[PDB]
Amino acid sequence: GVPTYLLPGSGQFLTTDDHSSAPVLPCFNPTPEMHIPGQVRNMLEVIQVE
Amino acid sequence: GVPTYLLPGSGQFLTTDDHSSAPVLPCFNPTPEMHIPGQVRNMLEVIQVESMMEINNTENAVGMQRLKVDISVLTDVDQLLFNIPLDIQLDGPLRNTLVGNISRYYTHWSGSLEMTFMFCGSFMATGKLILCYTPPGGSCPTTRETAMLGTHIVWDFGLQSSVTLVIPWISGSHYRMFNNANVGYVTCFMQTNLIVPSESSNTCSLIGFVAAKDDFSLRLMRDSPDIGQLEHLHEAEAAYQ
Amino acid sequence: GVPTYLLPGSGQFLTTDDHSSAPVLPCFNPTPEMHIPGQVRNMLEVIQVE
Amino acid sequence: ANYCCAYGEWPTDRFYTLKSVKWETESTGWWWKLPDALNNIGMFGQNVQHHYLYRSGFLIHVQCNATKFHQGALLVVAIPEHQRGAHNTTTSPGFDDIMKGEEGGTFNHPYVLDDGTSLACATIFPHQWINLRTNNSATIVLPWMNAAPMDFPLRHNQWTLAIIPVVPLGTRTVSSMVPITVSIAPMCCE
Amino acid sequence: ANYCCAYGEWPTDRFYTLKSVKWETESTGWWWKLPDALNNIGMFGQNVQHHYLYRSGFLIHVQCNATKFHQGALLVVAIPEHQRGAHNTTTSPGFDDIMKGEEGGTFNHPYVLDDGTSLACATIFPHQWINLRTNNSATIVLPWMNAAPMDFPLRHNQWTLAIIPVVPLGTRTVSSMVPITVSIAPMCCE
Amino acid sequence: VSETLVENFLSRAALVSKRSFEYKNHTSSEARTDKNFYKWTINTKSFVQLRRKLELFTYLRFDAEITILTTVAVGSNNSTYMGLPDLTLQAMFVPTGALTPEKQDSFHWQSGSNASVFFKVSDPPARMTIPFMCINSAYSVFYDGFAGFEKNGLYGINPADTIGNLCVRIVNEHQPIGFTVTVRVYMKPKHIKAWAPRPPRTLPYMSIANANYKG
Amino acid sequence: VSETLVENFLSRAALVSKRSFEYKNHTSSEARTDKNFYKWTINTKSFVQLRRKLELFTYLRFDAEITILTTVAVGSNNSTYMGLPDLTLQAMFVPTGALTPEKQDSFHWQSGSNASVFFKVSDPPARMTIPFMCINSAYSVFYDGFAGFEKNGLYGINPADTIGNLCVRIVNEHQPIGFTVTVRVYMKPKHIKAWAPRPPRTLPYMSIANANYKG
Repeated sequence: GVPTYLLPGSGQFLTTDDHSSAPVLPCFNPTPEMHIPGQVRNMLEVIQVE
Repeated sequence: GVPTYLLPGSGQFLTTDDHSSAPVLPCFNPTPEMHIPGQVRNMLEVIQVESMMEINNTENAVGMQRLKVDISVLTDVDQLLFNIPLDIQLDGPLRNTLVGNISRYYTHWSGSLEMTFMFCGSFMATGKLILCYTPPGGSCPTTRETAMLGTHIVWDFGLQSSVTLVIPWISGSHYRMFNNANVGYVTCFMQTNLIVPSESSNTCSLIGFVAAKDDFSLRLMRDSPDIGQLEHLHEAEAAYQ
Repeated sequence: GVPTYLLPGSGQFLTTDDHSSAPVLPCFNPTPEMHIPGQVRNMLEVIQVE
Repeated sequence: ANYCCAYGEWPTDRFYTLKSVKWETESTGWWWKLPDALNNIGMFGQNVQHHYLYRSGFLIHVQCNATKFHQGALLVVAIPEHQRGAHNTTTSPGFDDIMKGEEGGTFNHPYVLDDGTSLACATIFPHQWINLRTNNSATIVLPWMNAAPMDFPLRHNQWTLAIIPVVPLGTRTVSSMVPITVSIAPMCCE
Repeated sequence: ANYCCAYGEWPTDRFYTLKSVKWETESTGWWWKLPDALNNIGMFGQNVQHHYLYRSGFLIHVQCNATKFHQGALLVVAIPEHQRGAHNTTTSPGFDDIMKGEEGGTFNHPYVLDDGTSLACATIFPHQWINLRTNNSATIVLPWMNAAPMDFPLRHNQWTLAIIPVVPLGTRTVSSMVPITVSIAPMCCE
Repeated sequence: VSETLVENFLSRAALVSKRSFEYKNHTSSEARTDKNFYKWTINTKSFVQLRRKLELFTYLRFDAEITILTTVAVGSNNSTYMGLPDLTLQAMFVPTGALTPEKQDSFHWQSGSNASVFFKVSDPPARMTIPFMCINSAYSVFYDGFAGFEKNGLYGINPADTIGNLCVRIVNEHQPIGFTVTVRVYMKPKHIKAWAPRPPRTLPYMSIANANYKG
Repeated sequence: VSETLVENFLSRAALVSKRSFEYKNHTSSEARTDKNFYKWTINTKSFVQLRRKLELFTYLRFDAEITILTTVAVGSNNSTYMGLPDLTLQAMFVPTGALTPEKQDSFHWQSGSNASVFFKVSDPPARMTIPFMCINSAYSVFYDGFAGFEKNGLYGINPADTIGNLCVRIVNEHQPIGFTVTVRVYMKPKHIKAWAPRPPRTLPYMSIANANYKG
């Protein structure tokens, strides 16, 4: 066994953290994505349109 | 000591996760496995085996009579023999088959089907049948010449006892699965009369099979509703007091 | 800190698991073992005696 | 002649020929449990009741004798571990109605295979089709088919050969009869 | 002549010319849903109701016929998945008021695009400007624009071509009229 | 420039649904479908903030991460404080094309095919990641089409998408003392891809199913 | 194509057994074999869903992972809520050929050979993996044979297989207040190998030991 101790702030919900979570359907294969024209990757490209 | 903190969702039972658990008997050695013929590794191999269709869709037909349609000498030409809607999840000829039974365990199905029809008349029986395929975006044909306009096969069972029809690739998920079944039909018409020798029987029967091609796909496994629903069984409580 | 979550079956006593435990007397040195004739390493050797 | 190796596995030559059965227009089907069928005949039966042990495959040949004016289709299917069931009761089938010997039994409900499954899906098992207008014989080669490496022939039937007329026999006369001959040849019998 | 490839994607030649609309000083705008507009005309419509399936792009040409004494500005914008909305009720728009066919419809509130969004920001969509003092024609090339690889032409309109006069038509006379001609050429129609 | 990416712009946890329900000895038919459980179809067009943020694009493709926060309290004070007994809750994700429970003791709660999570009140909030559940390559935020093949279909409702239905119940058989439990559901889209940006909404929304505008 | 593998098709946790039992000061002979404990022979042919799914094959070889979920509640409300005292439960896996307990205080509970797990109610559910326990190379879903050598043997019952028996009791000596505890057992087969696929069942089951059909 690995000896561990709990740091302050354990068991808290931050609503901003990015932690991997358990997949609800591990065996399900999502539909493959196709090329859809007009992809937005950054919102700065939106405001550059007059 | 390693400093750790507990993430949200710790100590929860997911019923779907795959985590290694503690062996109950670590020292026990299970019986070594031998080679048993007939191993199944993927369930797609099951649906690729042809199974008989309940072609005789008449309501009064029960049991064995549902597996064959009878062609008699008195049957008129240009008469519809059977129609097979192409929706495995739908209750019809494809329902009580391997493909339908396995597909009802999943939500989204896609692929192409293959149908085989076998004529089981006498050796000298002769005649011609028209097997027409109707695409999902169309109406089921009602007359022989209307059926002849579309994709069709003129089957002479006096020469060939078996004919194979390949249904093109179809995605049942997109084609109206509770979008709130006209997914395609296969119909047979009597092109000519049935001619038999005087010593043979006046009635002949047809047997149909259905199988899934290697391009079939199943996704989003669910609970099959055709089990007969959960009723408590006999000797259940007494088995594990 | 290492983000961790507790799996089902944590804090349970199995009576069959093999986990290292804390030595009660870490500084104590046990008596060295000598060669004693008649060592048994497997119980199959016992049943092979008539 | 065009044999069928069950599950694509190929594991003597006595070919014990059972008494021929009569295929009528109203026949439902016939079945034989393979270890039990030969348990009382020939060197196979003598060795079976001499020893407590048995291990071998099987070779099945089914032949029909009919003219070109006869019609009908047979499903010759070998069902592994065909655990039968009763029709309208909760009690298990008995020894008398399970072990029929070389005489064999008949299907009460061929539609459900006397099991509660479907006959339409029985083609998943090793099988051959006998369509009287094209062929009159079927040959199936059966592998060991047992979880254990060893078996007791007097208590467990590993295979069940079933012959079921899917399309009833027919001719001009309302009454028809066509003999069906079954020959079983155990291979490497123990 | 100076075409506009929508979203920088370049995916026959019949150029179905719809009946010209009359641009008046009080016109609010016109719109056509592209799959629906050609659903009842030409080989495109015949194939569309022959098959259950359709997949193709589009080519749009809009032209105005005006003299040098006319003034006005048009916004020729192709809106993908232009889901319209009602004005003073909670009920969804109906089939009759959504599928207008080749006749098309008119904007009730061009300021909000009949959607509740803003016309001022409609330039984010593929668009061209028709300023009568500089040009009188606009050409837009439209890609596939569908989430699925396949689509039903009779139930889903992928594109909506909208022509909205931002600056009203004007001349010395209080009444003005300038014809507007719309030509749609589906490419690789299925 | 990283803060203004689409992933950072849209991947913020939000209270998509909050619904309390009583559970006191509901042997009788009081509050059908609310006896000891609640259900919520997973739709993103519920809160106006998320509606306006998501409706800036035509097509979206994301995985929804759901965290469930549950609190228990009582205002009756029929006895001493006595603390709050630890209750175990079951949250089952019922995807489209599957049967959802209609009562707290329905056999659908033990389906074995629908993914389910069992958690206690004293435990940290339960988290699950629902994958991209759509027959198409992307969700349709706006759908210029009709669902059904008949003309009676609804405008704007894609029969695709339809992420699924989420049901939460109290596993414990009804204890002698009733209680009010409030379940808060937070959804945070992940691995977001967006296409075809659209003008922002300017008029107040009139319905959750229509693009109707007031004015 | 991975979702439709046999391992994914069959390896889904399912509520194989659920059985509550009271424990209130059972010094008397009330509810023999149900005083403070329950036993359950580990058989997979208990729920019709799992029956139909497993009976698609003739031979199976898998390891069963068991998770036990326990909840405690009371409807008497003889006093204040006062919470629920933390009880320790013992789950002992008794394999075939071993003696199973007949009472809560039987000496079999401290055998030292049967594997046992001690867990608390407030703890997460206990998990244990039962290995492939069969004298043969695979379980026999269908057995065309008789168990005993005498003709009185039962048809379809393989004297092999017989994974074992699972017994659960409350370790704590009976506290002054009685309680109702419900134990839910979830079994998830792992490392599954299947042979000789069979036609699906079409008629409703008539018994847990027979292949009898109605009709």
